[PDB]
Amino acid sequence: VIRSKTSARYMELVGWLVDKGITSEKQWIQEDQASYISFNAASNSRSQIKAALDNAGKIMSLTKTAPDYLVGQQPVEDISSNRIYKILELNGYDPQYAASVFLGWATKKFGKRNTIWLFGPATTGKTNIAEAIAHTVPFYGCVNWTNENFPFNDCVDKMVIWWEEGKMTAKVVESAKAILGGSKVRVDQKCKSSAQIDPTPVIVTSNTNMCAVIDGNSTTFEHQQPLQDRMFKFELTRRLDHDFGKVTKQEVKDFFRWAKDHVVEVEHEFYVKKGG
Amino acid sequence: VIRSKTSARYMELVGWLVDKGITSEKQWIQEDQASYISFNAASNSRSQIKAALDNAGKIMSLTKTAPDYLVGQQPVEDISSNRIYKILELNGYDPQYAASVFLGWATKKFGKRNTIWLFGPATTGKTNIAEAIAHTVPFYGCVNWTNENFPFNDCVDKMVIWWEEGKMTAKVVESAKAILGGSKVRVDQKCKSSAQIDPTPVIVTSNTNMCAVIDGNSTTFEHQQPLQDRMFKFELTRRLDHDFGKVTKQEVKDFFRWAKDHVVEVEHEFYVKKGG
Amino acid sequence: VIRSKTSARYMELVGWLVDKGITSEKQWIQEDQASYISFNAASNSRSQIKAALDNAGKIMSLTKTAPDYLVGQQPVEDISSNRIYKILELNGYDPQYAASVFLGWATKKFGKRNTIWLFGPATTGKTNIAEAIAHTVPFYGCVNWTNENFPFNDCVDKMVIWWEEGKMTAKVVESAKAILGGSKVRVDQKCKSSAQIDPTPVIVTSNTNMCAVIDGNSTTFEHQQPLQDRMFKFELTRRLDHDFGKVTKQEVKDFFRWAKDHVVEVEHEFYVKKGG
Amino acid sequence: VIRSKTSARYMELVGWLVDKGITSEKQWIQEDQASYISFNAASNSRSQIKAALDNAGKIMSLTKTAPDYLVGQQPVEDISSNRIYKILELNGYDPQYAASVFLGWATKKFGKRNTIWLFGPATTGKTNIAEAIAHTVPFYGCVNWTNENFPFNDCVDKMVIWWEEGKMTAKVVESAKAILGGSKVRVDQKCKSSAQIDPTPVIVTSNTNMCAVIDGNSTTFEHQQPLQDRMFKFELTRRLDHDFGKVTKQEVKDFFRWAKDHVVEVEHEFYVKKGG
Amino acid sequence: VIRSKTSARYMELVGWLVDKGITSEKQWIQEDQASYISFNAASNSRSQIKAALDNAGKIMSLTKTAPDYLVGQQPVEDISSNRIYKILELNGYDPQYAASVFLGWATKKFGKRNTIWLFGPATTGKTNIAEAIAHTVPFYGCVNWTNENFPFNDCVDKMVIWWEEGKMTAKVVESAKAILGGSKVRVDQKCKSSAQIDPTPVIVTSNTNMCAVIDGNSTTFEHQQPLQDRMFKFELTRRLDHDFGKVTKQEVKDFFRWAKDHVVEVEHEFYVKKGG
Amino acid sequence: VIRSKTSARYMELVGWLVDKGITSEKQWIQEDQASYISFNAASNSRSQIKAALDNAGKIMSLTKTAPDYLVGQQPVEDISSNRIYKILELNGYDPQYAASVFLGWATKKFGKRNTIWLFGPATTGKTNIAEAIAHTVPFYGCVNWTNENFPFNDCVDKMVIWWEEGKMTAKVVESAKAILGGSKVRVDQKCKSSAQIDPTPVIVTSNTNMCAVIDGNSTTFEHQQPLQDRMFKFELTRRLDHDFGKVTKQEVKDFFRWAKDHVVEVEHEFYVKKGG
DNA sequence: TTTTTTTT
Repeated sequence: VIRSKTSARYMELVGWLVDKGITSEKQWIQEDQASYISFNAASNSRSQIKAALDNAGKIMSLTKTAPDYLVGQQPVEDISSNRIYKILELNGYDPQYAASVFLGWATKKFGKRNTIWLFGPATTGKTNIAEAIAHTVPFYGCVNWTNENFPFNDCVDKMVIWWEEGKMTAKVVESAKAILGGSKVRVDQKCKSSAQIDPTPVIVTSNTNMCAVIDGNSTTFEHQQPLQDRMFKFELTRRLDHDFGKVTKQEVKDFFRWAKDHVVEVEHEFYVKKGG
Repeated sequence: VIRSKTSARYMELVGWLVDKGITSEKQWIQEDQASYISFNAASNSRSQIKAALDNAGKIMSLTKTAPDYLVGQQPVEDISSNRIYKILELNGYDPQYAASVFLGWATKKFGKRNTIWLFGPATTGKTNIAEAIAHTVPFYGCVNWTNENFPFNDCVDKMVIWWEEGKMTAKVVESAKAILGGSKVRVDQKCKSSAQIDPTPVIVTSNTNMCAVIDGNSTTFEHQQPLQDRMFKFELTRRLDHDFGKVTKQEVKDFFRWAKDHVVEVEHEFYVKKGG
Repeated sequence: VIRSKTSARYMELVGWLVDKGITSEKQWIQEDQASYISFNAASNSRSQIKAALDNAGKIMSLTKTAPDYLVGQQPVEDISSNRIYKILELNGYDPQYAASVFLGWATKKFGKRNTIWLFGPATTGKTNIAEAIAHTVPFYGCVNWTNENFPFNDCVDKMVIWWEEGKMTAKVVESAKAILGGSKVRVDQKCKSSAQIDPTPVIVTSNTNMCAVIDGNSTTFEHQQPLQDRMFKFELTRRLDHDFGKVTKQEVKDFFRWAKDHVVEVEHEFYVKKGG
Repeated sequence: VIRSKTSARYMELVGWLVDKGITSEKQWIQEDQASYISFNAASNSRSQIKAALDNAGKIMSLTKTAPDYLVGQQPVEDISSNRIYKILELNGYDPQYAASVFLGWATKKFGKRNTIWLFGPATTGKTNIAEAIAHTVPFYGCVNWTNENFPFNDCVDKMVIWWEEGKMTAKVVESAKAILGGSKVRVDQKCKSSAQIDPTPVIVTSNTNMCAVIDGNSTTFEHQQPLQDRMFKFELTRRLDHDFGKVTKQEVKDFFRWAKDHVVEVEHEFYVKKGG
Repeated sequence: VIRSKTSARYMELVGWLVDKGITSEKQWIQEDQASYISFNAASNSRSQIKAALDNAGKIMSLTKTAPDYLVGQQPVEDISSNRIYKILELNGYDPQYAASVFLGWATKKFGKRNTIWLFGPATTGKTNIAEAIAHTVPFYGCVNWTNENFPFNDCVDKMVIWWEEGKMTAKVVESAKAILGGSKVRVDQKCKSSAQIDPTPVIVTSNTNMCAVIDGNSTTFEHQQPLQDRMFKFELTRRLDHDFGKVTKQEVKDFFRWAKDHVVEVEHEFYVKKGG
Repeated sequence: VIRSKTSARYMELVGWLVDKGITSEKQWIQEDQASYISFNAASNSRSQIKAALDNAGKIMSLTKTAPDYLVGQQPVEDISSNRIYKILELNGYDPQYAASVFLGWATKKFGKRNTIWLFGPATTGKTNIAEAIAHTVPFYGCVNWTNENFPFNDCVDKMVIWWEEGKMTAKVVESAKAILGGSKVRVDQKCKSSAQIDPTPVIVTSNTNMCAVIDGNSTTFEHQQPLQDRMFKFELTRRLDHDFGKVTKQEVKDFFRWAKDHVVEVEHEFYVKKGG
């Protein structure tokens, strides 16, 4: 367009911002507080940095998918060096079956039933694994319960989505059913801000059974069949011992590589048994 | 008049975006992220791109009709190759009658009876058709229930409208009744804004009874006669097998071509039977 | 006043917009596609365009009124060949009496008793007639029900206001009574703003009995006599089928001229008699 | 201090607009639409006209009040010329006592007891008198019940305030009690906007019973004693003649002159006696 | 730091503001409308005046405390010259004891017990004394029910804050409890704002019963024990007289000077006896 | 990176602001209003100071932690000067055990159980200890129970969080559970603003029971294992002396130094025993 | 050649 001096400066800034992959303020701060202060002083407003971060995020989300961030360069081929393996084996779940299920969920094998739901207390190997998976992926969104006008504000073009425990009201049942269906749909934000959402893997980190439509005090089961047909079931109950947690990304990468190296065709089974 | 460099660059950008048919954000990104970064480095503000997108959308909405870029140019001459045709055959609906109904709905043959209802659960053959309809239209409006102010925050003169079910208050019911009548009504956007909504075809993907008005604990349906008189229906409850899925745009193009080719007289039948 | 260079250009632009008849964006785009190009070559801000539109609308509303152009010179040349006359004779009301009542409503001979009321079944098709009447008038407003903050946003210093269907709460009922009660008064328009209101005709499109003040769940009757003491009682019963509404801008002016050519004395009768 | 050209032109325009004492815009339009269009074309600072109107209103509200502007030019001495005496004669109220009470309320004789309570719908003609007095005073305010955050947004540093009919809630009882006391109280608007309101005369234009403490669902009368002791009473019910009303400023000036010519000492009396 | 023309200009403006104690708009208007108009015509963007007013307010709040605005320059040493003295002695309380209690409360001697329970309706004259105290010092706070959720919008960076009568529901009960405890806390303002409230002198006035914890629909006394533990008791009941009110600031200044002159060691007594 | 005069000035200002650590703007004002006015004169906008405070807070929250502002320099070896020692001696809590527990909680050692729960009435003196702890830490946040839409407004990017007394409503129970888990969660702010919160310790300062989930009208005792095992138990009910509060930071520093001098092995234990 | 803010 202009390719003058300011254009070249902004181009080199975008290059130095996207060469390593930084979309948060703290990341760029820890990378180079010096350049951060220099850019903050060499600008009257704070909209240019926000636009650059948004462009970098859109580029890293459209060009790079999700399984590319789960590739393994060197497997470990061990069963005792991974805590998640022992966690899934203590509940009777098959390792190869769970690996194939995770591979099909991450790479979107089915599409319609792309929803992972858990049952049991969150302090028995749930919140720690969720935090580890959210830290392993550079982009992650969560559906909180604090915002009442729009609970889907922190999930705008993300690689993975998290759904905490909570009996959703009837005003968001259709929205949740359309989000879990897996389709790039257009949703607003608050005021003059509409954006599209691409099919992305979701994980329901709930504690109880949210399939029943529970609105305050009304317990209806009119949408139980579509909810059961659009989601899976991964119920497990086991007292996970303390002095653990905080799963590193190395074990996650190793398990993802083991799942990618062993592809097993899994049929449409809702009630996943505890065999293996 | 002045025809400075800014107006020339704006005209060049308009020509470049209309030469391929890109009036969004992610499409232009995937097309030429390099050119997008160059344009963002050129202009220092963020209102120029907004005005460009606004006038481009206005031109695309106030020029040619939707079927002009939705109809096909090659028939299929088959009934088992397309997934939508197989679904319509298994549902009992006549292919020629459904094609004539779709042709009359797209070209606004009736005007007042511009409603496509989907009675029954959505996970019974409706998901694939809904996905194909949503992916066929480039720019369409949606009515989400997450907005607690205006249900049409993304319907600023679009091609087709997507509708969802749920708890319907009096305001949204009156808005739907005014929209179904086909009238460009000037209504406020959200806050300190207003727009003139143009009569556009709508598609409802309900699950239960959409004619009933349910609000918390109040169930009213006294005005069901005008609602059922100013709307159509398409009840279907056939199971949709897995494996195959995700209908693209070629099937919709072939269906529109077959509808435009074979001309079938459209009747005023509200309660459509399951024969043909 | 200062007499500069931009003032003459702004005056010429205002005169060109007034002579061409451009008050919003729909006609602004439908007139010529080079208007946006000329604007971009001249300046680069939508605030100037919005101010031009605002002052042009203010000039058109202050200099001339609605009956100044609603009654043309070309008559109808046929009393029977008229859709409005046809539906009026089908409803059973008096033609000359209704014409004189409409004439008194247009000139506001009563002040506090000048409000059009439409009551009856929805099978006749009053929505299409209301849409046609609203489209034949360039300056018109409607009561918005989606937001309870500022329900009177499009009817700011307009010529004719339109109402929706159903009931409303007391907070908006009082404002409606103050507006249609024949009293030039100012009220909050937008965010931290105010706008005056002149006794202008209001058309209620409520097909049900709006005299029952229902505040969402409690049905009251203390605001029924003063509500009915501000407009004439109207009640029509007729069942139609198809082919109704969507009239041109010439038949309305022909009917207006035919009604003006026949002046009938009207007293202060509440319910309009169906004799004649 | 600065003494420039733009400041001199702004001061000249301010003096020209305050020379006649007009704070509206329609008067200036009807006077010289040409000069109005010239000033609109010469005003492109989107802040100069706002500051001009702000300082003009501040000068109009800081110099003289409103009742002093309602002084009579010549005494008429005729009970048939003033149309406001017929209502008092029909209702049996004392004309001289009511005139003295109104004169004491306008000149702030009692100080705290400076509020008149009304009782009557549109049939009594109180709304017409209120509209006439509001049109007589060049600047007034009205309480709107449509606002939810701040209902007194259109009543900040005014001359005379009107109270619309409506059951007060718990969120406005304290505000009304603080306003009735008369004090320069600082209150916020809607978002990042605060102002200090001066003790200003208010008057209630309620149609039904308002003194009864009806807060949502709580009906009490314990808080009625302060409202009865902080204001007088003026309840009357009498139907109008044959579309009688339309009072200008000459009648108000004549009434004020007649009240000033014959001043009657009025003590702290709540229930006004009848006789005249 | 460059010492330019605008620098010296706004420095002289801030000096003139802090020399006379002007922090609002009407004060500066009455001080010098000429300079106000000159400054409004000099700069177009209205922000330099608000910044100067905020700086002057912060300077007056940081340099000058609350007791510095209460002590006078000439004592009177008389009991038959102050109206508040007669008001407090009509019940039977001791003047010197109440003066010493007020002096200890204004100096924040206790800290935790910084609230005095004042029982009595509007007939006791609490509103007049509250208005006199609020007008004596240019910085005051009023806990009125005008605001929605956060009524402490005009209490931040102030001195004396007077409460109002109102059944506080489950909204700001915990905030008030933390405020009366004598501890600064960073709390949010109205919306999209936050500020650190410091232990400021507060006086709670209850016309009816406010000590009971009325949370929505539950009337419990769980939070009442610390309430009565961190506050005293001062009940007064006396009917006011006619032609009395509007206490000047000089009376309160002389009262505070006499209180600072003669001091009395105040211990800890809840049920204050009516003697002395 | 350009490195100009304004950039160097902003860099030196940031250096002079973060050389000692400044939180809000009132601290910098009271420190050097001279240089504050100099900086206000060097510029014109009011965003440079905001950006300076923002980056200073970001640096203080990212680089520095919490124990860095909690460690002391030399123990004082006293048993009567400290108040927490007397509190734990009168209640029966173990000195070294509680010291090691607090040291492990402040230095983030447990991870999953990095919280502290308090129980008992507020009349014993917990408010003074909470104020002292909040003053010992520079950056801290509190749960504002006023705004029901988002009570965690001031709890974004803080070293420690405080939880006031209030019922655990189901709309915030899930957010509180996610906060207790300890994960950098991305949540919205107030309007069109989102931020990522890092695992920060929280301290409950309630006086009622937090086991049974009470939502004002409903009560549930089902989901309680995670929220009951993700915290400890430190209750106290012994009342201290009268007017005994306002603790400085020297006592806290001495206690932290004494705890660091003698470290006791901390183990996972909910119901703490009394043995010291 | 110089700039603007939203809900029960």
